[PDB]
Order: sequence, then C-alpha cells, then structure tokens
Amino acid sequence: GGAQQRELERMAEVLVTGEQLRLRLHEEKVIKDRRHHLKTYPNCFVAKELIDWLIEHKEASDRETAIKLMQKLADRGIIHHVCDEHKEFKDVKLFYRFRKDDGTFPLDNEVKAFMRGQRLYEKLMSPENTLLQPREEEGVKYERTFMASEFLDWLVQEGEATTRKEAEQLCHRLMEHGIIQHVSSKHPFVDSNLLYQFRMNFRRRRRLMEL
Amino acid sequence: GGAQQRELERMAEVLVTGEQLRLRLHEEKVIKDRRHHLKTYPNCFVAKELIDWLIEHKEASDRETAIKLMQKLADRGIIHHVCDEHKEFKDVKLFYRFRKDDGTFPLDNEVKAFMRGQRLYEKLMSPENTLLQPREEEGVKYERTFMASEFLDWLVQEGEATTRKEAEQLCHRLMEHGIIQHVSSKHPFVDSNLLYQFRMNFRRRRRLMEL
Repeated sequence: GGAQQRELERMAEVLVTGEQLRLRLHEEKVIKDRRHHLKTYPNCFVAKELIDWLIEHKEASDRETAIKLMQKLADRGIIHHVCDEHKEFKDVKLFYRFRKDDGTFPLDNEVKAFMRGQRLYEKLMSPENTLLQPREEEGVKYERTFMASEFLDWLVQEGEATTRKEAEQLCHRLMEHGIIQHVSSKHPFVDSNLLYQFRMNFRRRRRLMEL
Repeated sequence: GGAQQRELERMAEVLVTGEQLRLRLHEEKVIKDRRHHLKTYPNCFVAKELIDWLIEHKEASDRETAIKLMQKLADRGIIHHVCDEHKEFKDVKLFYRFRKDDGTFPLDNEVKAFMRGQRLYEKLMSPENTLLQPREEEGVKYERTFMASEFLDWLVQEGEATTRKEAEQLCHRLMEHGIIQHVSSKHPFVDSNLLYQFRMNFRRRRRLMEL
C-alpha cells in the first residue's frame, strides 16, 4: 500500500468511523432534539453526555482520551459546537454570512474513489460474494481476480451504479486512482473478459480508539 | 406564465437575487474576513452595515424595509447569523451536532432545470450571441428557435457542459421539465438539425424590494 494508502486511510477512515458513530447515536437517542431556555436545537448531543456514553460503552478508556477522539472529529468537521444563531435579522453590529460562503469539507477525486472502492472491496470479500476467484489469463494464474464484464454486471445488480455506462466510468476512476489494476500489464479498464484485481488492499474499518 | 412558472419563480428568484447580492457585496468588500477577539471569522458582513449599504444604494427606502428584505433572505437560508463555534471540544454541557445532521436546503430536479435554463436563456439574450433565430421546419415558420446541433456546440464551447454527451443530458432535463420544447412537439431532444424553443418565458430578475 505504501504512502498512498496511508494518506488515503488518514483522509477516509475517520469519516467512515465517524459516520458509524452518528448512526449508533441516533439509534440510541443520544442525539435528539433538545430544548434549552424554551429554544429548540435539533439533532444535538451533549458533549459531557457523549463522553459518558463513550466510556460507558468502552469506546474510550477515560475522560481525557474520549475528549481527544471527539476533538479529532471536531477537527475534521464531522461534528461542531451548536451555538445560538439569531433567527431574526436586526439592525445590529453582528456578523452575518451567506450560506454559499460557509466553509465546506470537500473530498478530492482520489479520496472519493478510495472510499467507493472500499465499500466494493468489503462487499466482494464477504462470504456471500463469489466474484473474486483465482483465474488465468494468457497462461498465468492470478489470485483475487474479477472479470471486467462480470464486475460491470454485478455493479448494476447490487445498485452501486444505475447503468452500464455509469458503472464503466466508475471503473475508469477506480483505475485512474490505483484502486484496481489489470492483472499484469497496466492495461486500462475495458468491458471485456480481461481480468482485474484490487491494487488497494483495504484494512478493516477503524474503531474509535484506533483513530 | 401559468401555475408552473409562478411556483418555480417563487422557489428560484430569491435564490438568484440573493446570490447576485452576495457577489456584489464581495466586490464592494462589504463581505470580508473579519477579526473579533483574536478569532478570525471569514467572509462575513455586519448586519447594520448592510442595512446602511442597502439604503445608500436605494435598494430599500428605510431601515425597517431593508430589515424586512434581509429577513426574507434569512428565512430561505441564504444568509445566517454567524455565532461563535468553540473549536475545542470540552467536557461541558454544550450542544454539539454532526454536520450531516445540519439543516439542508435541497432543490428538486425541476427547480434545478428551471434555474439552469434561465442562465442559458440570459446568455442567449446577450448581444453577441446569435443562436436564437426565426427558422423553418417542415414548412412552418417558428420564432426564437435554436438548432440542437448548434446548441450542443455552444454548450460545450461555453463550458455549460464539459462534454457533448453531458450537454445532451442537460437538454433532456430541460425537455423533461418543460423548460424547452420541440417546435411542433414531435420529437425529444436529438443531437441533430431539429428546432427547439424555450417553453418557459423567463421574466427579468427580481430586485430585492420585489421579493
């Protein structure tokens, strides 16, 4: 994997693990609409309460390390402090901002392809999936291959792409960013019976303490 | 105009007029990175100062009506009060929220197509543009037509689409949502010499006072 995989892991894993946490906290009602002074702030958690929860569910060893983990999510824009935004515009010396000027947290195309590729790899490495097999091309045995045509077929049936031409562009992006490769000759992706492999050998999703 | 156009105008015109204000306020440095107690708040304006500016530039007769106009923008999420979001996560009773749980302002495909079409229509009404002409098809005279092939050429040349097939898909959306039409309702959009028109007769951009 090397430097590319290390840096793509840095970019992507906290986003993946952070999203997993968000879903868990909704299911457990730690995130909910909260009222404070007759004012409703929707879909909020309380910092102290989340620290409690993290330790309570053995996601963090102590208060100090739970704070460090949530700080990492705050630093990457995954969570933010909810301050009191006045809803009423008034003739006062307060700062205002156009929503279009709000800061964003965009992902470049390499990171997007990495994160798409990891979802596919996890599905294809599951017992239920059988696309990945040792196969032969021009008399060479290769491990963990998939056929270009079969991969395009599966991408649609699973709903990872709407159409074959859409799924084809996805594979070209996966090729461009080194997520997949032709079994031997750096050949491009072609809708054919040629064999391809994952170049990127993704590691399991991180737990919170592993960030 | 009719019912479809009235409701698409309600959805879109405040967004266009508000965006135009954002660009103008940037040009005039009413929006800029502002410092407040050793914390830099980027791309902000000061409410009172914008009221000043609106009156100075005759967008509002008085402060009360200028406030009413900016409230309209705030109500549609175009502007918001910038409050102090603590960057450091602390073991405190403060509300936090996942960014993915922040409120959003989605636009459906019909409004997007309406807004795309209005931008294209304005460009085709610029003095240097010559795409729109009276032309004849199957012996019938039509006004304000454009040819599909010429329109696709221009859409790519103008950068409204990266590629010719992307420009083609845009036109299909314009047909789907009644923004453009075939001169005689006999064909979909086809990359060819067939003639098309704007079905939507867009009205001039709203002034702030008209929203």
